[PDB]
Amino acid sequence: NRPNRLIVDEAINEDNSVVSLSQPKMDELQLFRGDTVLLKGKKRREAVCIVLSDDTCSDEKIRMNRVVRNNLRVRLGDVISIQPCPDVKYGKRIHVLPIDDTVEGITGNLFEVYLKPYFLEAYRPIRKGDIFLVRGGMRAVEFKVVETDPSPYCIVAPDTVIHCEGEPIKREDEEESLNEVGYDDIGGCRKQLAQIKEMVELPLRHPALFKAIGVKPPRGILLYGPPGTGKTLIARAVANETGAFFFLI
Amino acid sequence: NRPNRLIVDEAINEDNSVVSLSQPKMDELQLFRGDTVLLKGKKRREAVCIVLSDDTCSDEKIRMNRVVRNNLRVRLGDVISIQPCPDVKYGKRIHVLPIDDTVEGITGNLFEVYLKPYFLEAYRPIRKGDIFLVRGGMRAVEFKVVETDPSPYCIVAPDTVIHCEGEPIKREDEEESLNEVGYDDIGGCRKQLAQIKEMVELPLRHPALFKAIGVKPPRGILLYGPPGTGKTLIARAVANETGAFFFLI
Ligand SMILES: Nc1ncnc2c1ncn2[C@@H]1O[C@H](COP(=O)(O)OP(=O)(O)O)[C@@H](O)[C@H]1O
Ligand SMILES: Nc1ncnc2c1ncn2[C@@H]1O[C@H](COP(=O)(O)OP(=O)(O)O)[C@@H](O)[C@H]1O
Repeated sequence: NRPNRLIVDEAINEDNSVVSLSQPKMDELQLFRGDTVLLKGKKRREAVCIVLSDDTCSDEKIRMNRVVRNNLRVRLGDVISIQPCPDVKYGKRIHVLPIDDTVEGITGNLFEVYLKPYFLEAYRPIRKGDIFLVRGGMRAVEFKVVETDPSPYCIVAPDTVIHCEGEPIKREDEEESLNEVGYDDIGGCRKQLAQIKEMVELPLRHPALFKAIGVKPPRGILLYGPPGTGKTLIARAVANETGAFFFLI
Repeated sequence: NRPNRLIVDEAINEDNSVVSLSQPKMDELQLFRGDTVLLKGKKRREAVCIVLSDDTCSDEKIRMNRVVRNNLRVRLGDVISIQPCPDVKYGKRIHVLPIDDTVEGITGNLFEVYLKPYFLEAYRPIRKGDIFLVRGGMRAVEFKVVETDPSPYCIVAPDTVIHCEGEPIKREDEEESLNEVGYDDIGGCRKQLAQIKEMVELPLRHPALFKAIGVKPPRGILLYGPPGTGKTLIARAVANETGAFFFLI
């Protein structure tokens, strides 16, 4: 019924700001791919990402990762209004600051240890006011973008100068840290975890609905397995990805 | 990269002030052997020792013992700046006082019971301001050198007169006593102990590094074996040789 067409999903393929979108319809939004696209968040936030094709993606939903999801303050199973517009405009020398408690990881040059490989050939569109994650050297850290000269967004190429700061600042507490564990930090591809998803979807992602309708949601759940098999991950990473408050007895 | 070339290591061969140094390069420092050499400590301290050759020493590191190590306030795995200079100048009648609580071991003549065999044919170079250990008669004790006429150091021969004092004085508490147990006081040549070395090297000899890098050092370690097999030695002698504070529950 003229519905937008966007659902949010975990993305198994491993990418910084890349999206899958269904082949059974490519003509409704009609994006050739690699074309800069809108993403509508909450509260007044938006994001920009690159799109690729998957035979094994659903006609239903959209593979996207944890850095895009946290920026938008979208969650799994959520829906974000989306719109294609193809256009993108280049930008300069994007500017960068440490975010939150994390820092001290880099001594001296910090764009040699971090930036060069990731902005290399990627054309990763990078926004004012978002956080992203660079991995390497046995540590991960995130660089906020406070000031970008062109706006609202800029595609990046290595024709531009390199400005440096490197001084930390406290990130807002309302934000959900990217080190707090979530679905991707749980490995094993057991698929059993998908079973806990079906149980905790409605009760703790949709509280008000159960006062409307008589049904019985499950009160308890036992995880069992020998020690070290990830039982505390599952709870931490269900509570983190659904926004519920995790307690610990 | 023009590195000095000195590393500090346990020395299994049994010697008062003798050092092994690698054959794969003898030409870089170029010491024929038996030649007085510098050793650079910390804080402003230095030492002098005699050098010998080992097929089974590494090109990497340097066999030296616990009396030299405590003087320098070097530790195992540490590195001390070193320099050859061949020269040595003779000295007189070196002067000697008891050190720390230990004493009362010798009644009357104390250089008959102690000195004569060890300064005999050795040419042991002996420093102002260091402690060394003489063994015999079911006890061990150490004689500080407060006053030596020639300086900075003197090689000794038995053409000189013998002065005696024998009255104790408190040794500085900051010092690490030579009776406190360490690697050599652990016997058995199990080589298993080498395994505990690999575990406790980085965590407790290099604390600041683990706040820089994400890794998990081991929190607990179980030693097990029937009683009397040296389990309390291992802990005492890991804590003593690494400088960590030993607690006891
Ligand atoms: N299946 C898994 N996938 C990814 N990481 C795991 C897995 N199992 C364990 N880990 C890692 O090892 C630890 C497992 O300990 P824990 O979460 O206490 O498991 P349990 O609750 O079963 O004792 C976690 O900190 C996690 O980082
Ligand atoms: N392998 C060994 N090498 C040298 N000395 C040992 C050894 N095992 C025991 N000893 C000596 O005997 C005692 C062993 O007792 P202890 O250290 O309490 O061992 P455990 O902790 O296994 O009971 C130590 O005081 C030590 O002096």
